[PDB]
Amino acid sequence: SMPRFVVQEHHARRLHWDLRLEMDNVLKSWALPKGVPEKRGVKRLAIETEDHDLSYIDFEGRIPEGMYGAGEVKIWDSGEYELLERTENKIKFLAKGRKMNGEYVLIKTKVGWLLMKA
Ligand SMILES: [Zn+2]
Repeated sequence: SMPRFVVQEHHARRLHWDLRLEMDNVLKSWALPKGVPEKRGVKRLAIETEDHDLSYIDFEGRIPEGMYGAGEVKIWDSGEYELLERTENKIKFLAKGRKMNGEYVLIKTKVGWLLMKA
């Protein structure tokens, strides 16, 4: 297998959360400066970032200083997910995490991305 996701909490110069989905055989990734929306209605900024390799999904530890992405990475949540809709501008999925669960949607507009919870 079932596709999985991870939300990493990243203590970098700006403390943020990275949402990564196993998708297109890579980790499709977004930085969430204010984290995952925890209830319906909440609209959180999602910043599209570079694909990561699948093996990074279980990573925890310190990215060293002077490297792009420096800081401590921990797993904030993780689980399988079921993809429900996908186009170049919308990704809707059922998350099976311990914190992030139920349906969520990533949307792309001319100003970037947003993450919302059903
Ligand atoms: Zn990060």
